[PDB]
This record gives sequence, structure tokens and C-alpha cells, in this order.
Amino acid sequence: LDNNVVECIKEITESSRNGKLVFFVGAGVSTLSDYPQWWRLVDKYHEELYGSPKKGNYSSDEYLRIPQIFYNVKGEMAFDGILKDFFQVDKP
Amino acid sequence: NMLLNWVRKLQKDSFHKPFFIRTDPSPIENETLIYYENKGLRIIDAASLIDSNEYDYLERYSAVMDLLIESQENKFITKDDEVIDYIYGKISPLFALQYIRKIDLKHVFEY
Amino acid sequence: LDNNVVECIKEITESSRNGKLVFFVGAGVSTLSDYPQWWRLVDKYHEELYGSPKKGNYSSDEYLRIPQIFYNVKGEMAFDGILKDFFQVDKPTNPIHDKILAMNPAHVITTNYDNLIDTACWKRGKYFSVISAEEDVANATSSRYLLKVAGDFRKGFKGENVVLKEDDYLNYDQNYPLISNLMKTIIATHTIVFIGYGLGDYNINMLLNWVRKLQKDSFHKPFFIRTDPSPIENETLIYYENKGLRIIDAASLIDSNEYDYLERYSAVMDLLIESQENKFITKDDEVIDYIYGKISPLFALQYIRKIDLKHVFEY
Amino acid sequence: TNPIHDKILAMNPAHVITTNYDNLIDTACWKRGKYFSVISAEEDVANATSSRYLLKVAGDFRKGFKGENVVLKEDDYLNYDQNYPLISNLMKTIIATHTIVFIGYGLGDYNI
Amino acid sequence: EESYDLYSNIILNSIDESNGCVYYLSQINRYRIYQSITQAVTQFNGLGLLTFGRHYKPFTDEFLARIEREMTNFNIDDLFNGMPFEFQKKYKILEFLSDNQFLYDDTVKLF
Repeated sequence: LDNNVVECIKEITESSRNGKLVFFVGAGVSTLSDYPQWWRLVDKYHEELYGSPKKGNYSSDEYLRIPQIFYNVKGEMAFDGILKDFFQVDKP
Repeated sequence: NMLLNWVRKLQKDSFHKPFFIRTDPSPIENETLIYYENKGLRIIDAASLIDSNEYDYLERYSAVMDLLIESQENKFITKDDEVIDYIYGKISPLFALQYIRKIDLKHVFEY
Repeated sequence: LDNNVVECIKEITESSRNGKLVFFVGAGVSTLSDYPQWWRLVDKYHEELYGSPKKGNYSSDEYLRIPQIFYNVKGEMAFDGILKDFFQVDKPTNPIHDKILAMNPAHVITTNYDNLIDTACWKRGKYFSVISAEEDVANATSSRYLLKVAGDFRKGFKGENVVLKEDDYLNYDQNYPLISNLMKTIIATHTIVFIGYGLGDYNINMLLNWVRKLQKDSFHKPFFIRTDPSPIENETLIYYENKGLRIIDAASLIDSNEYDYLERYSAVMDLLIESQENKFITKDDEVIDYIYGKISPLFALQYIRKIDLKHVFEY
Repeated sequence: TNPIHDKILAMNPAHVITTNYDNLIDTACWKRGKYFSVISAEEDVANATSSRYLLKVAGDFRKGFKGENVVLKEDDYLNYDQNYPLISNLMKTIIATHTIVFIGYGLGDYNI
Repeated sequence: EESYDLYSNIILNSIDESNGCVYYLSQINRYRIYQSITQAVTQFNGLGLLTFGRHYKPFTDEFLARIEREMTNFNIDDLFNGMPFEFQKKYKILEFLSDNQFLYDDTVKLF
């Protein structure tokens, strides 16, 4: 409804009605379907790899490191075993 | 970030700028928007368009998307200044042909 | 004292006497000299950009993102002004700085943006050829090199002589090809000891990525000195062992508080310095082999002077 | 060993680099009595026996007269950085910090 | 202690002007005075009190701790080699000063 928004919004509808629009949908939509966010999985990995979650906040460095540590230390078998159980929950 | 780095280092202004749909509860800072705009990312902020509390993790995505879908070229038209150009935009190409059947004109006007 | 850590000490000390030791000193030692930390620098940048610093703690992404915004928003002019206001200052050398040079290093690589370590070269006596740009690589006054990833304003009062903004990291390989080419060349031929890092820095990780990506097994495994007050975790320790970083934790060897970093830094480094090969000899099992290893080459000689035998026993 | 080889070692270059798979340079070095830590494999850089390098930048036949160590095939040159990362990086380092006299080329070789 | 501290200032302030010799000589002199201090404290803390009878402590224990800090693992034979190459070929006359046994060629000729 504001300036520079209608300019952007008209170009998107222009492309959409041109049949050439492409949507880069992210992980935010999964939250709407209440899908488990991957950062929540990282905390679960910490509770298994470290035996207890850390009281400090998990940063972006903590997000990418923990699965790498979890995979090499506990092995591939333990890694994908969580995925087969935890993430196989169908949602609307 | 990775494709933005790909954009920055090996893409000129020729490529079309991707559009970002902001959905975080907090309002967007002015400085952050400028940098992303300089990189080539068009930000559409939900907090600026619609004011809601910090617990609207849901329906904030919808509020931008339905407005995006409901955007129609005829919706943007306000008065005759935006009337003649919209009409002339699609009929001017038809001027080359000598005669157009009036029954067939629904095609350009999307019925 | 621990068996896993002492075997690392033997390799570095033997290499130091061999002249093939290279110290990779980080920015942690600079805090010992009470130097403005990079955390406070990014806090200043956020304060100017937003009129007030954020109340919440800044995560890893905040450290690398905020300087990029300030460069693009406030321009290059304001970037250097804050850097000169915050970093252009003189500080005394911490005890680690001199004792880093105690083991004579063939080359020294530092991530510090300052001249704390160059003064250590001249004060100690060894003249390291300080290198901060491609011109410095071309002119090699001395074989021993001191590598500055960024370098000071000696290259002109400009902004390109630092790598702080996010884009600089992305084009670091192409913006500084020579110093990065010599960066890896030293590692392939010399033992590398990482001191002054939090085990989560970008530079140590990026280097670790290169050796883990495609290096087979020819390269030697560099050492890391974790000086964090908290003890290292076994699970974290195992991962870095596979990556090729023999972590030498400091809190494990000596238990201290969470503030006396200098006590932790000096104790482990002095442990490296004061411990010799004969120091680790415990019983007759480590007596005969140690003595034989140094005398065995002399068996070819028919007779050896008894007076100068002290040379082979390091006096 | 050709008489040219002997004339190279008069100015006793610090770290001679050669794109040769043979040991004619290596034997000629010992004929003059000058040692050289020859580095041809990716593991030679780590266990260098001295600072003066005889750089077989593409490998040699010291580990046998097989095509694995030597770089002659097209595929090896494509994977030159993939199979020999250290010795390729190290050779570049010598270029910047030394004065290089290219000798034994026709100005149109692909190696140069 | 003052001479050692003063000699630290000479080498520290000799960074510029490319003096070389003044820095090099002071560095050698710094080792010499440090060498004298090593047996100075050895002849006071050690040897008991035999020549004098009272324990004189000219240098503080803190001063002893620091001087060893920087002077640990110092070899004077490589000091000339540790000098810059420009100094090496320019002040080669002083090449024998680095050697601890420099009083050998002169004594051999006398002998």
C-alpha cells in the first residue's frame, strides 16, 4: 500500500502473468505447517552428542557445527536414525 | 547469502533483481535494507505493511502473499490518467491490422 | 603430564631445534597486552549505524556482517576513521609475544592487525621480514618471514590494507594471492602451532577446510592451543582429531579461573619451553634409546674426541 | 650429463626447479658435489631433507618408471592441482620471492 | 638493571633510520651485559656470603624473572645471520662479533 511496494508488486504480477515467475520458497513455510525446524534438531543432537543441552544460545556457528560433529563422532547410523524417526511426521 | 555472494562477485546489473519477502516480526532497519538493495535484493517488509505483535509467526506470510496475489493491473487504476494508458497499452498493437472482430476483443482484456 | 599432550610437545621442541617450526599466533594473545578486542570494534560499528548498540549479545554472524554494512552505508571515509580511533595505539608486548620467539621460528604467521609482534622480533633480535601485501612478498630481505594477513597502514592511508568487511573474506584469495600462496606453502613444509584462537574462528576453519578438502595425508597435522577457560569436551576433541588438528588444551593441563588468561597462556607455553627430551625420560626404557639415537651416527667414525662430546648432548 | 648442466651450477641456484622426469640434473648436481633435496611427490615437501630444493614440478621416476608419478598424459595436467596440490602451490611461492631464469625452452611449450 | 633497560630502549628505538650497526651492536651488548648479570646474581645468591658476608641483592627477583623471559633460548652465533641481508653484506666487517668465541683469532695470532 506504500511506495516502492506497488512498484515491486506490479513487477511480480507482471512476471506471474508472463508465465515466467519462479518462487524461491524457504524454510519459513515449514513453520506454518508446524514442521520441526532444523535448528530444533540441532539442539536434539547436542543433547545426545554432549549428553545435555548447553545453557548458552546456539549461534549460526553452533547450527552448522553440531551436525558435523554428530555425524563424525556418533557415525552415520546414529545420524540418519534420528531422521528416519523424528522427521517422518506427515503434516497438512 | 551464498547466491548473494555469487551475485556480487560474478553478476553485473544485467540480471533481474530477486525479491525478498520479509516475515520477521521486527521492523526492518533502514541501513540493512540499503545494503541488501545494493547487493540486488528487493525487500518487501511485512511489519511495515501490516502492524502485528511479535507472536504472529503465522498469518504474516499470508498477509503479504494474498496482497501479492490480489494485486491486479485494474486494481492499481485510480482515475483516467491510469485508464487511457492501460487501455492503449494492449490496443495499440492491434492498430496495424485493418479490422478486429469486436467479439474477439475479450482476449486482450482477459475476458 | 597427560600422555596425549606430551607427545605433541616432543615434536614441536625437536622441530624448534631443527629450525623447521612455524608459530601461528592468533588475536587471543593481543587481549593479554590489553589491546582493543575486535568484539568491541564491531560493537562500536553497530552503535554508530543504529544510534545505539544492540542489547542482546552479538553472535558469529554479527561479527562479520556489521562491518560490511558500515562500509556500504557510512562509506569508506567513516570506516578508516573509526579504525584509526580504535586500533591505532601503542601497547606493551605481553609475555607470550617474546616467548613465542623463544623457540626460534623459521616463519611467523599472525592474524593480528597490529605491530605488537614486529616489535617482538627486533626486541628479541631476529629480524623477520614483515609481509602484508604483494609488494612485501616480492622484496624478501630475509629468508625468515612474518606474515600479516591484513597489515597496517604502511601501504598508504587506505582501507584495502585490512580484511574486516565480509566481501574481503570472499575475495581474500584473489585480493591477496601471494600472501595466501605463501600462507599454505609454509604449512606444507613446516610444523604449525595455533595459539590464541577460540576454536571457532573463520580463518582456522577455512584453513582446516582446505587441508581436509584435498590434501591426502602428506601434510603434517598442525597443533592447536585451546586456552579457553572451560575444559574441552571429548566429543569436540575427537572431531578435530579426524580433521587434523592436535588440540593441546590449556584448562586440562592447569586448572585456573575464567579471567587469568595470561596465567593459562604462559603456563602451557612455558611447559612447552621448559620441557626437553631428557625431561620426559622416566625409566631405563627411555634412557638407552635416547642416548643411542644421538650416538648411533657417530659409530661410523673410528674415534671421536671426548671433549666435544657435549655438542651432541646439547651441553 | 651435457656440458650445459655443469654451467648451471656455477652460480649454484638456491632452489632449482625443473620440469624433467629424469635424473640427469640430479646426477649432474652430485658430479659437481652439490647436494639437492629433490622434491617430486606431494609427500616430499613435508619430509624435506634441506632447504635447497630440486623441484621436479611434475614428478619423476625415482619411485619407479611408471605413469602414475610422472605427468605426461592429458588427464594428469587436468588434475595437476588435484594430484599435486602442495608442489604446485610451493612452486608458485618460489616464483614471487626469487629471480627466475627460464632455460631449456622453445618459448612455445605448454609448461611455461 | 638500568643498563639492561636502557639497552632495551636503544634497540627498540632503532627501528627507523636503518641504522643497523647501532641496533646490532646494542643487541650484542645487551647479551653481554645480560651475561654479566647472570653470574652477578650467581656470585651473590650463590657462593653464599664469602667475599662479603652480607647478602646483597642488587637486582630484584622480579627483575631476574623478566630478563630470563626474553633472554630464554637465545643463541648469539646466529645473531649476525638473523640480521637483514642488506646489513649482512654491508656490515660484514662486524661478522665475527656475533660469535661468542670472537676472542680466538686475535689470541691465536698472539699465541
